[PDB]
Amino acid sequence: YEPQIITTDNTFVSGNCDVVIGIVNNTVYDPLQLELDS
Amino acid sequence: NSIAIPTNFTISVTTEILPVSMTKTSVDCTMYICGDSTECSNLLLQYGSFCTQLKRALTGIAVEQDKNTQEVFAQVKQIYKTPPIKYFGGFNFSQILPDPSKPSKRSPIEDLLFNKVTKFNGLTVLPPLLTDEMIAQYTSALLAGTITSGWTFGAGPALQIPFPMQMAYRFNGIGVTQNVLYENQKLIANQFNSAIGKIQDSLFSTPSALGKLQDVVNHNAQALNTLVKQLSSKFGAISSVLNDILSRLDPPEAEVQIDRLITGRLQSLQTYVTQQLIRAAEIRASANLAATKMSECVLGQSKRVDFCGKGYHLMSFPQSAPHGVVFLHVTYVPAQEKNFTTAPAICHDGKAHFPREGVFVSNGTHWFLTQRNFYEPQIITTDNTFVSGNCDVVIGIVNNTVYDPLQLELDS
Amino acid sequence: VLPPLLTDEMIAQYTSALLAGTITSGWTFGAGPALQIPFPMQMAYRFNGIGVTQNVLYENQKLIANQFNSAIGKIQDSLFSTPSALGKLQDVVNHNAQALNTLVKQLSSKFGAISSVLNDILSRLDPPEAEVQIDRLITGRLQSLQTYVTQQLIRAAEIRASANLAATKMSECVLGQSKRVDFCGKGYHLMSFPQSAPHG
Amino acid sequence: NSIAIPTNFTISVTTEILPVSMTKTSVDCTMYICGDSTECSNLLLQYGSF
Amino acid sequence: LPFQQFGRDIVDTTDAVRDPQTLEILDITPCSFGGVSVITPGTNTSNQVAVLYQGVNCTEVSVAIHADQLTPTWRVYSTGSNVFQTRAGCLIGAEYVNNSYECDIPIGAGICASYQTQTSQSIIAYTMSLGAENSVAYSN
Ligand SMILES: *[C@@H]1O[C@H](CO)[C@@H](O[C@@H]2O[C@H](CO)[C@@H](O[C@@H]3O[C@H](CO)[C@@H](O)[C@H](O)[C@@H]3O)[C@H](O)[C@H]2NC(C)=O)[C@H](O)[C@H]1NC(C)=O
Ligand SMILES: *[C@@H]1O[C@H](CO)[C@@H](O[C@@H]2O[C@H](CO)[C@@H](O[C@@H]3O[C@H](CO)[C@@H](O)[C@H](O)[C@@H]3O)[C@H](O)[C@H]2NC(C)=O)[C@H](O)[C@H]1NC(C)=O
Ligand SMILES: *[C@@H]1O[C@H](CO)[C@@H](O[C@@H]2O[C@H](CO)[C@@H](O[C@@H]3O[C@H](CO)[C@@H](O)[C@H](O)[C@@H]3O)[C@H](O)[C@H]2NC(C)=O)[C@H](O)[C@H]1NC(C)=O
Ligand SMILES: *[C@@H]1O[C@H](CO)[C@@H](O[C@@H]2O[C@H](CO)[C@@H](O[C@@H]3O[C@H](CO)[C@@H](O)[C@H](O)[C@@H]3O)[C@H](O)[C@H]2NC(C)=O)[C@H](O)[C@H]1NC(C)=O
Ligand SMILES: *[C@@H]1O[C@H](CO)[C@@H](O[C@@H]2O[C@H](CO)[C@@H](O)[C@H](O)[C@H]2NC(C)=O)[C@H](O)[C@H]1NC(C)=O
Ligand SMILES: *[C@@H]1O[C@H](CO)[C@@H](O[C@@H]2O[C@H](CO)[C@@H](O)[C@H](O)[C@H]2NC(C)=O)[C@H](O)[C@H]1NC(C)=O
Ligand SMILES: *[C@@H]1O[C@H](CO)[C@@H](O[C@@H]2O[C@H](CO)[C@@H](O)[C@H](O)[C@H]2NC(C)=O)[C@H](O)[C@H]1NC(C)=O
Ligand SMILES: *[C@@H]1O[C@H](CO)[C@@H](O[C@@H]2O[C@H](CO)[C@@H](O)[C@H](O)[C@H]2NC(C)=O)[C@H](O)[C@H]1NC(C)=O
Ligand SMILES: *[C@@H]1O[C@H](CO)[C@@H](O)[C@H](O)[C@H]1NC(C)=O
Repeated sequence: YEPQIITTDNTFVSGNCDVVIGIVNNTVYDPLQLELDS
Repeated sequence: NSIAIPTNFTISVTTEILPVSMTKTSVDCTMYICGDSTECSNLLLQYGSFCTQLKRALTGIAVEQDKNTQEVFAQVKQIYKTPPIKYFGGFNFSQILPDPSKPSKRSPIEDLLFNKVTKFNGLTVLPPLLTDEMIAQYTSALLAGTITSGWTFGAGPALQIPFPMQMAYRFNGIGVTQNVLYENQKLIANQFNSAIGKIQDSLFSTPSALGKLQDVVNHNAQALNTLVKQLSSKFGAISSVLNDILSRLDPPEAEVQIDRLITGRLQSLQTYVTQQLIRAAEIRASANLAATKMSECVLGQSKRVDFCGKGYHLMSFPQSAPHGVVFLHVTYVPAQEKNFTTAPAICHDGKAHFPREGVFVSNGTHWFLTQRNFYEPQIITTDNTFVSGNCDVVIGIVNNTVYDPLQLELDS
Repeated sequence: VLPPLLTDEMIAQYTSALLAGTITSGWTFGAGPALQIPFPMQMAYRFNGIGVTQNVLYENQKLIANQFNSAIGKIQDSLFSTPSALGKLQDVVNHNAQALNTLVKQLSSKFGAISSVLNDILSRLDPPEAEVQIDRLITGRLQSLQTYVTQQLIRAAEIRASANLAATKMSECVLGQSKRVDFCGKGYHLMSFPQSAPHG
Repeated sequence: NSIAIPTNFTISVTTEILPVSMTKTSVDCTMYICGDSTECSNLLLQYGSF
Repeated sequence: LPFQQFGRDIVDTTDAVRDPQTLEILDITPCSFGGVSVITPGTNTSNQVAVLYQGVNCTEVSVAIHADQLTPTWRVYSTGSNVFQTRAGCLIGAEYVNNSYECDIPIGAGICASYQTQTSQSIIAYTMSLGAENSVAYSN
């Protein structure tokens, strides 16, 4: 156990949210976007 | 430049049948050779330790058979139980899990296996230390362990994991990403359930499927019937029955004929014991293989090709059988491949780009990066590839655009 | 002596099929359908297997191919030059030849009989005595056969263990890339190729 | 704090030799023990299934 | 058939005879026999032993003790509580308990014996334990 922030670097994207049976709603934190909007 | 990549897959479940133990026998050397004959016993005493050596060899075999059973099945520190709600992500394990309505508490497959596989002069048969119910309990514990805790079962405490996530791990372990399982979870569960039903019908229909265990039973039955049959032989004596020799002949002539029968009968016992020692060694080798298969196929995901069945190994389930173990090996088999054009690297601005995890493919007009064991084209980017060298040293490098996300942002 | 069911040509055909699959497909053929792949890419993935990146193979592809070809030539010269390299297979042949020679020589033994030849016993002794001398020879020859069969069963078990190891090695190192240390040669395993040999 | 790292490599090919099968034999028990002898064969019959 | 006088099994042992005077057919059952095993805690702990008569019913052993028929000349005193029927045979020198434990000295068919302190030490027999129970908290 070593919890990490869920980000766009630690995950990959494939498909939409309507296929995975157990998918949950949770913010994924993008590093580059946070700097660019700021 | 041509590579074939599967676009579909099959979930296949195969059956591996291994002997683990054999019938444990014991012989009363005096009753067999000189049954109810004082004179014969007194002549038999002149052969010394022959009986002791035969008894010791068979005792060692008898102990070995229980050791073999323990080594194959007694691999769990705790007896694990399944939940009362049998919903393992949509996978149906009802044919492998114990059926509580049967007094023997065997699974339907174990019950089938048990139904298909089918005191003499001084010979006995010893029971195993672990009864069929105890073996069934170990098998049930092994199934509950793998089904509810996956691979964590065999290397520390059991840690519960949702079954679809256990499968996602198992897919990742063979080079197939987690999304393949999750997007196709219903298809995978249906193929698994179908494969299990096919196995049940395959074992029911084919009478030779369990021949490996039936041969062990038949060979030991033949050895005992042969050993008893030899008592009717004469080996040159006037009669095979000792009372006729004592009745018809003067004591010293009876002693000569008795020594002749003693020699023939003790030679028959030495032949029997020698064959039992050779068979015991063969069974031990089989039991050692079964124990290895149990540890590497059931308590983990083996990466050994064709060790745990054909295809890429995902998981396995033990089932008990008379004198042995049957493994159901669940594997991933590539299917419905397509042939794509490939290249070892992409040339962009003079840099040579290589895949980090995959193979570059072309559909004839556009280049994509795909995972090797399942066609799933991705856009070739600077996150998926790495750069080493220029567009000169790599043989067969193809010119294509590699996308960089940050550079697109710089435009924003 | 009974012939094998598979001839040397049939074994060569199986070896050729395994080799063609390994060269043109890699382990995708061992696991199911044979999927063609360019050989340098098969090697690139084998390099990732040992833990070396793909660019090492591609930048050094000519060096790697030259070292491979040289190593194969060295193997041919090693087997040609050193007659003992295949002793393991010759020993099996020699022991079985010895067993049969021993088995036939025992027929000449008397085992305490007047004569080792049954026709001499029958020609020289009245049946009630001939039966005793014949029974003595029967015991001697029967014990010789039991000894031969027992030795053959022990040797058969040794050969079975060897065959099981050979099958395991072919399944894990020819139809795949093994991670078992020193299972298939010294060094980090890349690939292997079978060749047929008499009785092995 | 000292580590050695290879800067080059050698592709090596080695051999492994394994027996797979051995000569198959068959023995005519009666001819071996009692070849072309009726009296011996008849005595041999008294030894049973050997 | 009126012609036939006695019968044999598939291994040529005798299993039936025709009475020479009454012509009644009688079956011949071999007289009970088997091996004898002695369960010993070790002579550095206790001199009590248990005896297993392999492959027999405790009823035939009790009968063979009542009549002077059983071949071994030694006897193990029967207390009732120390006579336990196993599938392996009749154990007449250990008390059976319902408390399972790890197997110590195996007897067979799931039954093991061990030397333990009484609820003062004696040889007991029990069904061997396979392991602790652990229900896994599986959920979606
Ligand atoms: C990958 O392969 C699987 C397995 O072949 C494909 O699933 C299969 O799809 C066919 C056609 O949709 C199904 O056939 C239909 O079955 C129903 C059953 O009631 C029947 O009524 C229809 O008339 C038709 O025969 C087949 O059952 C189905 N197999 C499974 C196990 O679900 C899948 O579509 C393939 N995917 C790709 C992308 O190639
Ligand atoms: C898990 O799989 C088992 C089968 O492997 C499912 O049980 C099976 O369910 C079907 C439909 O309910 C049964 O078919 C029916 O059987 C009765 C028997 O009298 C027959 O009269 C009907 O006409 C029909 O054929 C099937 O027999 C039954 N098999 C067994 C062994 O129970 C089970 O429902 C599945 N569970 C889940 C949660 O999917
Ligand atoms: C190789 O794969 C690419 C990517 O799938 C193929 O190009 C893509 O083809 C689809 C149609 O099958 C295009 O989708 C269509 O785009 C138009 C845009 O106006 C839209 O109106 C349609 O409703 C539909 O969405 C897709 O845009 C196109 N992608 C690109 C980058 O052109 C390509 O044809 C494949 N080549 C071969 C030989 O298979
Ligand atoms: C890594 O080691 C390999 C050898 O294991 C090095 O390749 C070898 O380099 C030497 C000198 O550059 C070559 O020797 C030359 O061969 C030519 C052949 O025509 C000859 O004319 C020259 O006079 C000289 O003898 C050797 O052949 C070559 N071996 C191979 C298989 O190509 C490689 O350079 C080493 N790399 C590093 C970074 O150390
Ligand atoms: C995750 O968020 C999406 C919205 O981004 C949710 O989808 C909406 O759910 C409400 C529920 O009443 C519907 O009325 C909307 O029509 C849905 N919109 C879309 C676009 O689907 C989704 O339900 C959320 N999931 C969870 C588990 O909270
Ligand atoms: C990939 O693109 C580069 C340039 O972007 C090509 O380089 C040319 O190679 C030819 C080879 O004869 C030279 O004559 C040109 O002068 C090169 N141009 C430049 C700008 O360097 C390269 O050939 C392309 N590769 C393929 C396979 O099309
Ligand atoms: C000869 O054998 C017959 C039977 O085969 C004997 O007949 C039986 O003898 C018993 C003697 O107790 C009677 O109870 C039976 O009723 C007789 N049988 C019938 C049909 O009556 C006969 O006794 C024998 N005789 C001798 C001299 O041994
Ligand atoms: C996991 O989810 C499944 C549904 O996908 C649950 O099973 C359902 O349970 C309800 C009762 O609560 C039944 O009415 C449904 O028919 C069930 N569906 C199926 C497909 O069996 C299951 O109980 C959940 N597991 C846990 C531990 O909560
Ligand atoms: C022992 O004999 C009794 C006789 O009534 C019988 O009921 C019982 O089942 C027998 N037990 C065994 C194990 O044979």
